[PDB]
Amino acid sequence: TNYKPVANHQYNIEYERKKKEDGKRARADKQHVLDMLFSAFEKHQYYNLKDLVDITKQPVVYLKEILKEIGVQNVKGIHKNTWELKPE
Amino acid sequence: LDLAGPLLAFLFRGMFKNLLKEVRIYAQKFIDRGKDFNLELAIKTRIISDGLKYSLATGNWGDQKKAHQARAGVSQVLNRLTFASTLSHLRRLNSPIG
Amino acid sequence: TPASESSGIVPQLQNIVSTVNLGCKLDLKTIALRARNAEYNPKRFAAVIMRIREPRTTALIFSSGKMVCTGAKSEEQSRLAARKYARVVQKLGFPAKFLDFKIQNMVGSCDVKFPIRLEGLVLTHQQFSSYEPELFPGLIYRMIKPRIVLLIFVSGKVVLTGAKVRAEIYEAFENIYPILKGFRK
Amino acid sequence: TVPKLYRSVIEDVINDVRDIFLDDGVDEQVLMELKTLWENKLMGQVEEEPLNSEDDVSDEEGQELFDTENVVVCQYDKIHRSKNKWKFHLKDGIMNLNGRDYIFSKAIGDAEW
Amino acid sequence: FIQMSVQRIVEDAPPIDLQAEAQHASGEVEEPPRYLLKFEQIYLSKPTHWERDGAPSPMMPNEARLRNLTYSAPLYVDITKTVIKEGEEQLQTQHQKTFIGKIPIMLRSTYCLLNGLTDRDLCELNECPLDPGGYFIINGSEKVLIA
Amino acid sequence: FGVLAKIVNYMKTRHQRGDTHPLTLDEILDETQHLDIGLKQKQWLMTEALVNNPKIEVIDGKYAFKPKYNVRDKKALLRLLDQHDQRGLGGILLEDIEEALPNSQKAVKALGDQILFVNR
Amino acid sequence: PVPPLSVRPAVVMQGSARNQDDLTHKLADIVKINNQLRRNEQNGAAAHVIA
Amino acid sequence: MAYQLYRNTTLGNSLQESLDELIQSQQITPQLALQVLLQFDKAINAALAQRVRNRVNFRGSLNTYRFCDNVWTFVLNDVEFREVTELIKVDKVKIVACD
Amino acid sequence: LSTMIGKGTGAASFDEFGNSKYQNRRTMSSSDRAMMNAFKEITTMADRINLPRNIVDRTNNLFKQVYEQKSLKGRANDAIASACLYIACRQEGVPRTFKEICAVSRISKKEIGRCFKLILKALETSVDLITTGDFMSRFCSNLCLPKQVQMAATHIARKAVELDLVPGRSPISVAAAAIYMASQASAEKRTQKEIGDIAGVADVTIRQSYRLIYPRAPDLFPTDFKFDTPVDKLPQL
Repeated sequence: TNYKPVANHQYNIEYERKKKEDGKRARADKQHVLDMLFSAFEKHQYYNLKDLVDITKQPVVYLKEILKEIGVQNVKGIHKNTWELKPE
Repeated sequence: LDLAGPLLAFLFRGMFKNLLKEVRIYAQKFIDRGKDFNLELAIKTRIISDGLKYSLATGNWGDQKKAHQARAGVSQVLNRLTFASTLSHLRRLNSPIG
Repeated sequence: TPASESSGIVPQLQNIVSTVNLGCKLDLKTIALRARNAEYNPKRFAAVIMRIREPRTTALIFSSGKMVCTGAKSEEQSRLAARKYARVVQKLGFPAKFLDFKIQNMVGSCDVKFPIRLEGLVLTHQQFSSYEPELFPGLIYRMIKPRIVLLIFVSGKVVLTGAKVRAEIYEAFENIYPILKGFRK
Repeated sequence: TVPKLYRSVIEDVINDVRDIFLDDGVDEQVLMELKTLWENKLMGQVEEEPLNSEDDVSDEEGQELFDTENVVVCQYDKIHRSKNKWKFHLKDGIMNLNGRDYIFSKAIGDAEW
Repeated sequence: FIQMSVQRIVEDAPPIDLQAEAQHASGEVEEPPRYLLKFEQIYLSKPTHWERDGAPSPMMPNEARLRNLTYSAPLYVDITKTVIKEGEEQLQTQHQKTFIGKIPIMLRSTYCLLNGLTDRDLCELNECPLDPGGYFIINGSEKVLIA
Repeated sequence: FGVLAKIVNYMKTRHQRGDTHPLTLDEILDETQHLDIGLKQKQWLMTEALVNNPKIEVIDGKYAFKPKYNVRDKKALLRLLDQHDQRGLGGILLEDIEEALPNSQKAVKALGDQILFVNR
Repeated sequence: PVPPLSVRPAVVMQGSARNQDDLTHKLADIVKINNQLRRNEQNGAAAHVIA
Repeated sequence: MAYQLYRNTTLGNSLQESLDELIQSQQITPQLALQVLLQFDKAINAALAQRVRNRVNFRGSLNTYRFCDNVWTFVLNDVEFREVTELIKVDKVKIVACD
Repeated sequence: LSTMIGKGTGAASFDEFGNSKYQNRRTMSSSDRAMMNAFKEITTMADRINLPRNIVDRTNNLFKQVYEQKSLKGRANDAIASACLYIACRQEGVPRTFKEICAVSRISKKEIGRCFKLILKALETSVDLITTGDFMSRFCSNLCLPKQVQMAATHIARKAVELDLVPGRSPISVAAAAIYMASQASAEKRTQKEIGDIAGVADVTIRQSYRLIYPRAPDLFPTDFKFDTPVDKLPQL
């Protein structure tokens, strides 16, 4: 009925991965992050915020703080939301 | 005639499939998060353990909630009154009816 | 006091934790880049790490301008280290201040040099003691006199923490010593 | 042995930029001139901040200005420290010591500060 | 039912595979990981009981009735984990033998403890040699199925 | 595309600094150091991007700031509001602050003149 | 009309009151969803969800 | 992506100086010189991975250190480079490391 | 609270055009629906190591106290549930090692332990101290060791701790080395690796603990025991 380690072997693998570089994010340099948003706007008019944090590697509260500053939002159906850099 | 085997085969089959779905739900939620799979952690042993056990006890057949009213006396407490009631009761057989 | 001449040994200070606020916003990146004997890992942490050779110590300086200085074996060395750090920061052209220098934690240790009975100690002080060999090989005593935490070991070694002034260590130790002597194997 | 490696590198770089030179329409004589040049080159105050009473914690302005440092360029595998005890796991390295040329595929070290 | 049917059922045809979603908006460089689960031979241990101490021991039907236990036995299965992701790896496979549940034993069948014993052992165990068996013991109750 | 959003951000910053005076595309590209963004990008910016935006103020042969080409009068239309059969438009404070000046200076006089604030 | 307790007499059956009759269980939904329907309507409501 | 750091090398600088001459003579473009540097970078990275096979173990005193943008920069004094079949002592060395 | 509905009689039950017979049921206790989910995890885990319902009921009860206090709301229910299982098992006089509870839980040994100390303070309560006797049974039984070996093992364990031969050691390691000694003196010799695999302890931890007790091995056995091998012929590791 199985040996009892200190944690799951793989859990430790998960810990090791978390414990490799990735974790904290690069909130510094707004301009490069601004450029990245502009670059997002180079491919398509709107995106999911889940995708926006994935492509930027930044914290949500901050990505929101920026998106409040330079853009707007647009939701559809059941709280399905996309953001856009005010296309004109 | 559905004896012990055809009757049990039914009950255990439904439960093992129920357990197969439970491992799938568990493995799916983990894998959404990512990387830490444990097979032993996923199995809710109680699905088989309690499921056969409850049905053999109450008499209520099939899984609960929905269909169950189909069969009620598939199980009984063995009548130990004489030696013959035991022997006779073990060999009794029943037709489902109105 | 007579009760403090048996252990008359009086515990030795090993570590002090202090903080100080420079009172000004700082560019950690530039600081870290310019300074020698310094480390900054922004992708894994949010502050710059600094070390001097002298009273062998280390300090951590934050973007807010607050910093924490550790490693001194004395308040003088803590005042000495904080000032030395605040100096090099001044030397970075930033308006470094010595304002709000304060001791936050002190650690002490000593050796009573006798085998200790631990089942009794946990029995007699179940409302305070806790000893779990499965977690950590050493009994943890949470005193509320000068609200102090102690680590008591079978060897006789003792560590004390949670203090901000030396008197609390002697008081915590003067208090606990009779009990320890009374549980001597 | 290693001058050979630099030779290997000479062959690989020159060959891999031949086509690029060609794509620019530049003549192979310039490329040969490049190689020849390259080969020849190869050989309050009283309480708020009375800090000046602590001046100079430092022992020197710098060391890299002296150019007394034979240079080393390398990738790292692991960096470790335990107080004054530092541990280094380095890899894929190019050394130049007192004008002499050195290399390593892996290097492991320990050092005290 | 044991010698055939419970084997037949896990040896069905529903090997499950699971592929989490990847390249979530961006991506490129392979690997939406993929996992497959397979089931093998099934094992059934003679009917055991675990005390609150945690130590298992053999049960005997007379005990099962007095203390109101359920006379069941623990069931184990061989499970396999199998990764032939999109390319990087395929052979990493591991076999396990895992407890999945407890099935009630019919009394005096070949899986009961009573099935081999003579008249002397059964008199010894406190079970009547003349008892026909063939019925389950559930929470201390004799429960017989009806054809 | 992304350079046009950098131009709109610079023009928005010019109003936030205090100014709505019209400039050529060249004076914008020089102050934003996009003068060498490429002649093709400058041409597409001039003859499609500053043409596809209907909110740009065209004045003095030049382009000016930015969300309104008209009705930037920076005060409430009291005259329409006099007409109880047609009076109207309350709006969002953010558009009015965006329009020209901070609310507070105008508001001190307005708290005893016409304005009512609702926390909607 | 809400039947008085004598019509729904706390089935009891051991327990410590756990015998809050089943008609009471039906009444507890009726007040719950009605409490919810009155409060839903007090605020804003889509025409179909109130329906 | 391979690291530009080896462009800092004396060898790499000797290359850049050769290129600057060709640029001074205007026989090639600066952009082309930059392209030769990229190829040399890839080539020297490939060469290190494929050819180099020797290893060295070392001990010494640490004088000063730096860490920024995933790049470690040290300066050690009284260092001793030891190879399985060689010995090199040095008064001081600068070590730049990235990965 | 209340009731629920389902099915449809198979007659009218409109989806009218779409496929939704009459109406779907509704959730009712979402606010506390994670207390019931805690109980589901407690029972599942519990069955993996096959405790009686009485332990499981106290574990269930401990949790409800900690939850209502809200003093520990910041940590995962599965961490708090795993600690309850650990406390409950120890208070009931049948202690389980953290390594054991970690095996069945999805929470790491470190976090169950940290939660455990915090709950003791949270419920303003304390627990009994574990002894070697509490594990001697489970271990000797799972290795199919005769009752007689277990009895010796208990004695050896008990005597050793009385003699203070192991000043700073976990009771589990001491138990494990005692069992090994007993088993190597028995006919049913088991490897260090098997014991280590069951107790969770490293086989080197057994090696040290066995090395420390070995010099007094003759004096520790009970007089009733009959050797299979002389102690002058008991191997060293």
